[PDB]
Amino acid sequence: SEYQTFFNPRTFGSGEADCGLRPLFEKKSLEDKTERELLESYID
Amino acid sequence: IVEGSDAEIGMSPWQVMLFRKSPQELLCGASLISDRWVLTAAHCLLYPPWDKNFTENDLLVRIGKHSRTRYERNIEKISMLEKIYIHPRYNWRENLDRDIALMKLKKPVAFSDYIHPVCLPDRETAASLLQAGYKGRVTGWGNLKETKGQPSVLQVVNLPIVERPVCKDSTRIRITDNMFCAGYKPDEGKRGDACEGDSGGPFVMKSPFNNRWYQMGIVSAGAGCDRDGKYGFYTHVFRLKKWIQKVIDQFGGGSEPVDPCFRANCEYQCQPLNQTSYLCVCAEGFAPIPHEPHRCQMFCNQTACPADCDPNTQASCECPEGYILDDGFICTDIDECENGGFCSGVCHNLPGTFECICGARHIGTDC
Ligand SMILES: *[C@@H]1O[C@H](CO)[C@@H](O[C@@H]2O[C@H](CO[C@@H]3O[C@H](CO)[C@@H](O)[C@H](O)[C@@H]3O)[C@@H](O[C@H]3O[C@H](CO)[C@@H](O[C@@H]4O[C@H](CO)[C@@H](O[C@@H]5O[C@H](CO)[C@@H](O[C@@H]6O[C@H](CO)[C@@H](O)[C@H](O)[C@H]6NC(C)=O)[C@H](O)[C@@H]5O)[C@H](O)[C@@H]4O)[C@H](O)[C@@H]3O)[C@H](O)[C@@H]2O)[C@H](O)[C@H]1NC(C)=O
Ligand SMILES: *C[C@@](*)(O)[C@H](CCCNC(N)=[NH2+])NC(=O)[C@@H]1CCCN1C(=O)[C@H](N)Cc1ccccc1
Ligand SMILES: *[C@@H]1O[C@H](CO)[C@@H](O)[C@H](O)[C@H]1NC(C)=O
Ligand SMILES: *[C@@H]1O[C@H](CO)[C@@H](O)[C@H](O)[C@H]1NC(C)=O
Ligand SMILES: [K+]
Ligand code: NA
Repeated sequence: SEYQTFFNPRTFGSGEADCGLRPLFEKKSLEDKTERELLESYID
Repeated sequence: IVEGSDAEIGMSPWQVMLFRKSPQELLCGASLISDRWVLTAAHCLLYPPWDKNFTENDLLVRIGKHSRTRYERNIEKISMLEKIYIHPRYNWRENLDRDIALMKLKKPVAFSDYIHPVCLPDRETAASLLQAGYKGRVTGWGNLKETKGQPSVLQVVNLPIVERPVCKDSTRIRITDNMFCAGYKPDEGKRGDACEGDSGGPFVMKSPFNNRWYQMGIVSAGAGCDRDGKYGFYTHVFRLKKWIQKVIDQFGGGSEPVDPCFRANCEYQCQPLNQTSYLCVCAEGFAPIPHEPHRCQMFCNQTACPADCDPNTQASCECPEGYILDDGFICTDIDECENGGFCSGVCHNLPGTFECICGARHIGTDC
């Protein structure tokens, strides 16, 4: 998941680098039930 | 959310509930972007036509929530606000142009399986994904219909972006580039929308390039909910990144008759004790303010207490300090130790407050 940071953690605090990855999904290689729906809208 | 469904547990761990203290009530959605910063809509905080103008002490931020109403002990976390920042060109008179606000938390929040921040998009992620017919996702605890129409659990729906000419021709309000709109069209035969109370929550898109969720918008406005040929409007996050950057850079580095009662001026009630002296007394479930004994306030020794809602009302609920509303119209104590944020030392919780043993012992204070 290549993500460059934009903010300074001195002011932003922590979290940026691992943003957007869900503990109960992405971090376990699981999909939510409707996640795919969104993927397919790009395939269009 | 109209025509959405129950969110799975852990599905939107960046979802933030804004919670008014007095009275105790859901105010809005918001989103978590780091351990210190929360994003939301400016009209949630400030909208003079509805006499809305909140300062920081008026609100709570509840994170990791799923149930609308249960106080989710050992899962949700409550954060207080250090400061609020509303966009200085926020146009509430006309448009809700730049319906955006930042909220800095007193202390960093502990992340967990349920609490975890969302990404903000860069120029390219925005460019590529913000395109008609691509779908994002919206979540919130708001109304289930335009016309209880309240969900017991966080709702979710996925909605396609709509192209400007159509958004534009759907409403007489001047649409700006700081907005976009989303939702199905009448002939598409699916339906869905944000509704009142979902404001401030994120519109998110999973990037197919790096598999991360990015907040592309903020639930902002619409006409009714789920109307045919009408479309919900969202604050265009990327467009306003300029400003986000600027506030975070600037402010982010932090963390005669004979009657003894004649004289009295009691807030609620006077009671005579002697013929020569009185006592200010208080309604059931209340007590005088220890240093301000002519004035009165809610009180609880215990782990839970009934809420003082307004009698004929079925709501308008107050709780004592250090308690929060809960299922059954009840105030339950907050556990400031499980929560974190209140005590660096060794913490013992207490009903209405806590004990912090600093390394001298503090009641309701840190070090
Ligand atoms: C109906 O009627 C009445 C009418 O008003 C009403 O209210 C009364 O209220 C008081 C409560 O006290 C007040 O509290 C309110 C807050 O609500 C506050 O506004 C106000 O300021 C008062 O504090 C009741 O009285 C109670 O209070 C006193 C004291 O709190 C208490 O007993 C006293 O104990 C003292 C010792 O602890 C004792 O005095 C000591 O004497 C020795 C020897 O002289 C001294 O020793 C040395 O002295 C030298 C100086 O010479 C110093 O150099 C040394 O250093 C001293 N030694 C030391 C060790 O320091 C001591 O210094 C002391 O002086 C004193 O004699 C008392 O016995 C008393 O027992 C009560 O608890 C009233 O009773 C009454 O209720 C009612 O409320 C109304 N109706 C109802 C239903 O209640
Ligand atoms: C503040 C939010 O809870 C709420 C979200 C509504 C989303 N609706 C749909 N269909 N997706 N926003 C509002 O209620 C805003 C705030 C002030 C009034 N308002 C409106 O959306 C009006 N219905 C229209 C409007 C009024 C004034 C300025 C702009 C738009
Ligand atoms: C909002 O409330 C504060 C606090 O009293 C006040 O200073 C300010 O003028 C108010 N602003 C608006 C726009 O109503
Ligand atoms: C809290 O309750 C205890 C006993 O349950 C009581 O004695 C005490 O006075 C209470 N607090 C107040 C301010 O009345
Ligand atoms: K407590
Ligand atoms: Na619609």
